[PDB]
Amino acid sequence: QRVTLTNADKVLYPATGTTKSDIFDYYAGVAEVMLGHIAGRPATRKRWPNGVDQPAFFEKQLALSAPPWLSRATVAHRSGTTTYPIIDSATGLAWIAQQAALEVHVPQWRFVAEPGSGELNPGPATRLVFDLDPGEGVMMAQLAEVARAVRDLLADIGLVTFPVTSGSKGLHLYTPLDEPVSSRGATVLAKRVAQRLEQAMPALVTSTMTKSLRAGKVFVDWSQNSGSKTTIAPYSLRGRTHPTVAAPRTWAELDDPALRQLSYDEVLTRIARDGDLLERLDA
Amino acid sequence: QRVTLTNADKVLYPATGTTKSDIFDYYAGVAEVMLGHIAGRPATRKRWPNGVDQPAFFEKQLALSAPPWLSRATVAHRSGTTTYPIIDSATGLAWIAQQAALEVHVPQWRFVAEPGSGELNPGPATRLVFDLDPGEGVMMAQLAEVARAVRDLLADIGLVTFPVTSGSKGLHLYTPLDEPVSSRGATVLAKRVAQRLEQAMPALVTSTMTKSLRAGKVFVDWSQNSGSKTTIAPYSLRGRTHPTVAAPRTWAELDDPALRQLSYDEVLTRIARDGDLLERLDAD
DNA sequence: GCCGCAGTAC
DNA sequence: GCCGCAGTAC
Repeated sequence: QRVTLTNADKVLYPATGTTKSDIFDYYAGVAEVMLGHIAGRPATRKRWPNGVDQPAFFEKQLALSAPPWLSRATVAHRSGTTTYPIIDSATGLAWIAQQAALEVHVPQWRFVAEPGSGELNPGPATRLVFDLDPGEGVMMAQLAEVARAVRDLLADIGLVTFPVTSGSKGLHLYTPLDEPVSSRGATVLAKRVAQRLEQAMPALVTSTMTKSLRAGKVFVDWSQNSGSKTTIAPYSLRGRTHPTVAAPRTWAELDDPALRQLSYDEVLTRIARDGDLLERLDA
Repeated sequence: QRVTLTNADKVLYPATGTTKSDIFDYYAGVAEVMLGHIAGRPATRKRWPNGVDQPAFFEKQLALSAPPWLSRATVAHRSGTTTYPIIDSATGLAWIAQQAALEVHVPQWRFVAEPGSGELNPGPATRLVFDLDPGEGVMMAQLAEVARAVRDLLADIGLVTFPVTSGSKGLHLYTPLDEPVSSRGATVLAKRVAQRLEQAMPALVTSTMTKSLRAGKVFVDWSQNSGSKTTIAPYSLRGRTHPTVAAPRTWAELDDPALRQLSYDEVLTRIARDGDLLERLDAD
């Protein structure tokens, strides 16, 4: 119900002196605007128990010693079943904080309660996600040009798109689906989009991961809309040198030549001032 | 040089009762027709020492115990360094046979001696491969039809194409590049073909891997043209229930609604009649 | 002290 | 008898 934060004031990002208490407050701070974008969704963690200079690990399976109040659901998986935790409460974030789970990864679908059994099973996709990964020697304007064009192609079928600077290198774009659709269809559509863009912008865009083909291109990754993939949640910290955030931005911001990744402190100032840019993303 | 056959007449394919001796003879049998298409290339092995009902493993790195007379070359693999065997003699396939390396996998480029060095490093692609992979529910007619469409596109840019039934489920197509192109360009080229094909045959053809999109469609895999990938060598045996083979075929055969995979004995007698159907492919 | 703690493709 | 025996992505 509450999480007892141990190892407080212990540094996680050595380069900025960011403490485990700093993390706790951050997630408490962005709890309001972050929750609606991850509730209902299985939450993949990446964990740096011993700081950002120390070995990390990905974790999907939830520990059987993990708190009993954490909402949970399982997914039949190739090799075995996986029981995921759903983070859906300021209390859930506090756990993320103490678990040292700097990053929170979710897919673009939620669980749905079954008719008779009421079982929590994987539901349709409620939003699309695109991952724009600037390759060898790609500058901000080209990356933004590409991002605007993706927005254009989605605008062309009456959809709206929201820019999220991942805190890493990639720009993530999300589009809410007012009528949800299977993961497969959502992947058909993100793929059509990618491909179409790659057609119209051969020298500036690739729709494929093939690394040899990336130099000088923005890889428009449409595949993470796969039912079985994951994307770093908005408002989530990263595990890098500095403590940067998958921070929601405005389209005007992208027109900035010197545009940069946003820090946790900056994100907070901007929430209190304006609120959730992604508010319309999960009504 | 020399290779002692071990545990001859021990079974590897239980379903057919195929022994190491058979495997030994088979590779001996296809030596002449197979070598040209793997010589110069790093050989990845999939080995089933305890036959085809028991765990296998992918092997790339060459054991220190391996015969000194075997050809070698090293590729830098970012995580570390691998030095593969190159198969280039009848006695090399004897060793393969002996290793129980049922399958041989090569990429579409050969090694080339560096000027001052003589150090064998990876050179450009000498042939394009398409891997036509049938998704759930895809029947014979469709695999064949899509192959014929690829051939068409390829002939539309001055290239010929040879069909090989993979020994499994897939159908592979090779194209000579009498003038070698970087793996980067071969991949670019392959991807364009596949995307053009998919654009024109959306209901029947996909160009991406995504499993959830694969069903009912032929995945024209254009991406085994990367230099860091591998495709089963032609004439190679299969780690399958029955000892099927990556067998070169004729376009006419691909008209047959009951086209199936061929087994090694069928391949053998087929060579005797025709010789190598892929001769055009690796004129060195 | 350890160790494991993901997925699923080619 | 047990073990390893692949590399590369998202």
